Amino acid sequence: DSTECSNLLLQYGSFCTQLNRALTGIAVEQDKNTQEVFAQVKQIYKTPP
Amino acid sequence: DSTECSNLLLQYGSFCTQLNRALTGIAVEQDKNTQEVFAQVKQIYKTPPIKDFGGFNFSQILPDPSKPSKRSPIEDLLFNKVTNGLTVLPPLLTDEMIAQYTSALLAGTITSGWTFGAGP
Amino acid sequence: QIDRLITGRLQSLQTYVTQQLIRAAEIRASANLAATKMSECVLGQSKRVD
Amino acid sequence: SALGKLQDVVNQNAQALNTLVKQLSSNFGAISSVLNDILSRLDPPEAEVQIDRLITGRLQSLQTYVTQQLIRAAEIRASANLAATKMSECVLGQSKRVD
Amino acid sequence: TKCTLKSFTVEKGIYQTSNFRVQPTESIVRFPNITNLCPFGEVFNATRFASVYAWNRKRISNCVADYSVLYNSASFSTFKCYGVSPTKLNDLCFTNVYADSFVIRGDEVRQIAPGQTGKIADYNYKLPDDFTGCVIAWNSNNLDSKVGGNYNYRYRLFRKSNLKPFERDISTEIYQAGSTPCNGVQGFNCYFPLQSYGFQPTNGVGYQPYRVVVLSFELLHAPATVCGPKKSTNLVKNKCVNFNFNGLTGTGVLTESNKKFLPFQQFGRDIADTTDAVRDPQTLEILDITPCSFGGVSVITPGTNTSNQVAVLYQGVNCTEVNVFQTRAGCLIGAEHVNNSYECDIPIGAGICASYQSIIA
Amino acid sequence: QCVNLTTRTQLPPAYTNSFTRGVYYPDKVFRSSVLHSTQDLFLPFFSNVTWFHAIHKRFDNPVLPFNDGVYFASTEKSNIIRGWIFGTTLDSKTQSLLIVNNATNVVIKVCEFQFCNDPFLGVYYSEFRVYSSANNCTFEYVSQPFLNFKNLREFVFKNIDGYFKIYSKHTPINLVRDLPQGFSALEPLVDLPIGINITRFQTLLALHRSGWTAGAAAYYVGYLQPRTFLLKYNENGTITDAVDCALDPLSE
Ligand SMILES: *[C@@H]1O[C@H](CO)[C@@H](O[C@@H]2O[C@H](CO)[C@@H](O)[C@H](O)[C@H]2NC(C)=O)[C@H](O)[C@H]1NC(C)=O
Ligand SMILES: *[C@@H]1O[C@H](CO)[C@@H](O[C@@H]2O[C@H](CO)[C@@H](O)[C@H](O)[C@H]2NC(C)=O)[C@H](O)[C@H]1NC(C)=O
Ligand SMILES: *[C@@H]1O[C@H](CO)[C@@H](O)[C@H](O)[C@H]1NC(C)=O
Ligand SMILES: *[C@@H]1O[C@H](CO)[C@@H](O)[C@H](O)[C@H]1NC(C)=O
Ligand SMILES: *[C@@H]1O[C@H](CO)[C@@H](O)[C@H](O)[C@H]1NC(C)=O
Ligand SMILES: *[C@@H]1O[C@H](CO)[C@@H](O)[C@H](O)[C@H]1NC(C)=O
Ligand SMILES: *[C@@H]1O[C@H](CO)[C@@H](O)[C@H](O)[C@H]1NC(C)=O
Ligand SMILES: *[C@@H]1O[C@H](CO)[C@@H](O)[C@H](O)[C@H]1NC(C)=O
Ligand SMILES: *[C@@H]1O[C@H](CO)[C@@H](O)[C@H](O)[C@H]1NC(C)=O
Repeated sequence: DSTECSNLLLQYGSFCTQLNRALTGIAVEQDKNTQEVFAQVKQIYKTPP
Repeated sequence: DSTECSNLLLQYGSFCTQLNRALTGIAVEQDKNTQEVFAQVKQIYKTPPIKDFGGFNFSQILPDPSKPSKRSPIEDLLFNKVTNGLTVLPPLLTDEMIAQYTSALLAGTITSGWTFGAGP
Repeated sequence: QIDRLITGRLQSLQTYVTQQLIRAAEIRASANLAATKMSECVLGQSKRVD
Repeated sequence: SALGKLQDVVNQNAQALNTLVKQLSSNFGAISSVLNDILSRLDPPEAEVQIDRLITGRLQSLQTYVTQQLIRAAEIRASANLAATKMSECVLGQSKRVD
Repeated sequence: TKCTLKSFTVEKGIYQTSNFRVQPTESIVRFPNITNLCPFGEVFNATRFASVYAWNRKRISNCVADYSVLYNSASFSTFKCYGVSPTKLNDLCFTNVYADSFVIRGDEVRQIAPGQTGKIADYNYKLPDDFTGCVIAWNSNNLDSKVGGNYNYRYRLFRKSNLKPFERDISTEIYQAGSTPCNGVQGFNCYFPLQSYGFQPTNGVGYQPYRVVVLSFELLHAPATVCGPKKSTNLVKNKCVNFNFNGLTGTGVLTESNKKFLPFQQFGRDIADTTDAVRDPQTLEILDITPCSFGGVSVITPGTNTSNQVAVLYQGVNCTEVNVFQTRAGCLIGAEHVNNSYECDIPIGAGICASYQSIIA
Repeated sequence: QCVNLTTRTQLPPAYTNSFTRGVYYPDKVFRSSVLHSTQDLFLPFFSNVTWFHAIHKRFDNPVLPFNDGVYFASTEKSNIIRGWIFGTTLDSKTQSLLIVNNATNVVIKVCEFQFCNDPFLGVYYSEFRVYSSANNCTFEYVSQPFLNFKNLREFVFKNIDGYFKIYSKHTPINLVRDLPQGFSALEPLVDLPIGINITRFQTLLALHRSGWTAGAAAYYVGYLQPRTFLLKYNENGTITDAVDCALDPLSE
């Protein structure tokens, strides 16, 4: 919550944006991986009783 | 163009050489990738002038003679639908030669099936 | 002093994000392999040895 | 959005180039982001310090750009190896592999 | 190539050795056509200055300013400049100049600086921390001293709060240093805010009258008015020249531009945040600054076991700015172009390859 | 000479929507085909802009704050609005700014005017009663004339670092009563090196005489706040659209 720290951090530019974008890419990549692995059928089949 | 800046930059050593070497490796890797994907045949096959394939129509995937780019209508649509010390090196294979490679692959798989991939 | 703390924490965060990207590439390769096994071993019978 | 994968690669490369060019506009704590202004305004004892700050900022930016370029090169190499495998097995023959 | 690869034997292939960039030929300085000199004489050689609590600010614009007249003259004890070099001031252009003149004592001359404290800095004259300019202080014993005391120069001694930078305070209200109200009468714990220097010519060098002029230059985004005595040269186009347009320095090729500038606009800029267009100060002409031809030099060679012949490729450089053959990849020197097609031996790019049979492309 | 106007009708000032007006060029740099993000003193989109009338008996010359900056809109026909007054105390104690546009030219003067309680101009169907004195004058600037409701005048007045920036735009409209909904980027008109403290401002109107009659006019006062806009520059260097970064989550 330090405002002076954020004011000094603004001198370094858009590093925080790059880190957030990389983490967002990893986060959507995990969901894409699960979607490719498990969601290979569009019909939900059931066994007979 | 600052000489003083380059003199101060020389204190850090061969970082610039390392970055140029990495970018050169990436640049040759792209050409290697294009060679591996498209240049799998050493014969440039051509379709016969008469398109008698027993009712099968390949006009949308074969190259159009009327177009100067010698691309297929599908390939033409694909090309239409895709839109301070930095330099862009041109690729080793141009777009017309890549289209020629795809045309050779299409002619081989239409006229010869899978036989051209295993030999004559 | 805050500038020293900022550059140290920024270097740590960049290191963490870089190693997370490397692990993400490794997990993506493993997941592509798992999807290939899902398609070829579960949804069909595979002639590929081992 | 049929051709999203190629447009995604083109947009990522263009965005990386735009970010690398944009990083020249940052002064990184110096008085100015323009080297000519510093060289025309200041004596070499303090212009050396300002140029040193600009050099370390731009070098960090360039190393970062090369790092993501290498990661994207590895990803594109994996995709190209997959494409070569599909060209060999689906086009040049008939594949028994499901999907 | 042998020096670059750190080996005495070079294998067959293409190798990036160095980079090529065309040198600038001429230097073109374009300043506005002004001749009238702005009164540095009325700032510096005035008969009577003002006190530091009521420091005199003069606005300077639309002139040629010869700063080396002030620099090289052996009359100023202190000519100390912040944010700019004093020798380089002839080669710069500023939008406005503020000349702030006052009279202080010698020991207070140090207090005219950013990030300093004292009576003058807190209560009389405050400089901002981003100050760009010069502080010019010289002794004034014969002018500002008199036997029996010169009490006409006063400094503000008492104020409730410190001064903001470049804030002028001329109020005369009795300072309340206690709990009792003053009601405009000096007395116990109620003082006049202004205190006299009381200069005498027999005083020490610390208590000695120094006249101080502070020049502050507005380097902000605005049309430039104050410019140095550098003479304008004629405009040359379609070549690589160093240029100094109204104090904006660069290297490039100045050409005609179809960009319709609005009349208030001087510079132009793109998505890359680079000055690619400027307005001529004299002809009011908008000039496109295309940066000059550059690229990498690649040495195409076979193995040193085979031959020592080499060819050079200038990437992305046309052949007229450097066995000459123009390719899309760049200009190729030393390799003959043939009409026959062979398999690729050494890759050049854009469908072009090189081989040895002499070196053919 | 001063004249009290004692035939006014009491009415509270109105309020209306700013829509997407008040955007000006933030700097003197040409930009083409680009999207530029800038943080400056801007008028917020869809803000509450105060509406004042001149109709007959309405004559709105109140005392308004200046604050950080002032956006001034004018739905004008037949040239009633003539100028503005800027200052802090509006008397001879402090130094005040006069901007007038009479039948010939535009005059800017920085003097210690002893202003009247009701400063006004007059047209006879030859009357000027704004100040009673002007003793210490530092800045003078004579320039060209700047100027159903037929004309729309937008001005932006800012005072930063001793510089008074006036931005202007002239728009042909045919809307009867309110602000038209649209976008028009305000070009900078003049930069004045006045270097004075401004906290209060006054609008100057013109009377019509054969008492007095007020011609049909309406003006709008909005206040600038420090915020970020995303401006779009076309191929001709003209700002054609803008986004308020802090208005709503879509524009954010
Ligand atoms: C194969 O398909 C193409 C395209 O669908 C056919 O070309 C069309 O032919 C009809 C009649 O001659 C024309 O009216 C269309 O304008 C043609 N379309 C195009 C895109 O050329 C073609 O006739 C089909 N058959 C053969 C043997 O090529
Ligand atoms: C117009 O009206 C204003 C206010 O109604 C008058 O200002 C006042 O004038 C009286 C008489 O000189 C003073 O005692 C007050 O102090 C004034 N008020 C303020 C707030 O200063 C003004 O004089 C009138 N104009 C004329 C020409 O009579
Ligand atoms: C002031 O006058 C002296 C006269 O001897 C002259 O040499 C000097 O240059 C003058 N200073 C300025 C700033 O004109
Ligand atoms: C001086 O500059 C003006 C531009 O303000 C130009 O119109 C005029 O031709 C110039 N005169 C000379 C002699 O260069
Ligand atoms: C504008 O303000 C007035 C009172 O200050 C209020 O009654 C009115 O609803 C406001 N309008 C809008 C659109 O916020
Ligand atoms: C400007 O005027 C206001 C009121 O008139 C005052 O409170 C403020 O301190 C003044 N600012 C300066 C810098 O004089
Ligand atoms: C307009 O004002 C200027 C200066 O105030 C004056 O010289 C000029 O004569 C005026 N014109 C008219 C028509 O009043
Ligand atoms: C302002 O005017 C008054 C009266 O005309 C005068 O006494 C005073 O000295 C003037 N102030 C300045 C700074 O000239
Ligand atoms: C830009 O200007 C040209 C005139 O050269 C005009 O044809 C075009 O319509 C303009 N563009 C826009 C978006 O108004």
